Amino acid sequence: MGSSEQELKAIVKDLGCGPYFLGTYDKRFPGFVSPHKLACAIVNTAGRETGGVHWMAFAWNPRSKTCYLFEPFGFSDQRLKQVYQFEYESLLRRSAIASSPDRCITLEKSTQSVQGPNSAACGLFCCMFLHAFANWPQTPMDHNPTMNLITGVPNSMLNSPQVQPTLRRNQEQLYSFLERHSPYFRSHSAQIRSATSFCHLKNM
Amino acid sequence: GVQSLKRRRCF
Repeated sequence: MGSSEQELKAIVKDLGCGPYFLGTYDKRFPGFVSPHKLACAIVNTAGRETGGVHWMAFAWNPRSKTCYLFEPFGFSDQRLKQVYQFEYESLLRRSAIASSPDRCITLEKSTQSVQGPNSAACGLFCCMFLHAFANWPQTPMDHNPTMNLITGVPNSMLNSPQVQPTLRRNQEQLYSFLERHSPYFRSHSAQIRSATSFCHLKNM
Repeated sequence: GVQSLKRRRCF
C-alpha cells in the first residue's frame, strides 16, 4: 500500500533493473531457475493472504553462482525465523538444483542494518540495492557508488540512541537517490516519504 | 554499504 505498494516495480523499472527483475513475491517465492542470466526479486516475509509485513531482496549471479540476500535489518536467520516466521531454506535448495551444475551455491547476506527500527522504508531500500546489483553484480553489498551512500550498523545496535542519526541520514540519502533516478518517485515524493517515513511505526 | 556473510551451500 502506502509503505511501498507492489509498485516497487515502477521504481525498480525506473532504476534500470527491468531486464533482470522477476517481480515481487510473497514468502512462497520458489527460487531461481536461471543458470545463465542475472535475476533478482523483491520478496515479502509473509503470504499474500496476510497483505505483507517485510520486504527483502534476492539477487542471483550465475557467473559466480552466488545468491544475494539483502534484508534491510541484517537480522540473523534465527531472528528472521522468530520475528517474521520466514525461512528461505526451500528456495535456496531449489535455486541450487535448478541453476547450478554441481548443485552448490554461495549465499551472501547482509549482517548489518541500514534501516531504523520504526521506519517503513524497507521496500525502497531493496530497490536501491537492486540498482547496485544490476550495475555491480560482483560487489553489490558495499564498495560501489550506490551502496557507499548508506552506512550499515551492527544489528545489535539497531535500537541504540546513538546510531539513530546514521539511520535517519541513510534514509535521507535513500530518498534523494530515488529522487535523482526515479521519475515515478519524483512525481510521488510526498506520498511515498509520508507513507514510508523514518518514524512511521513509532509506538504511541 | 553493508557487511555480508558468505556461506557455501550444496544440496
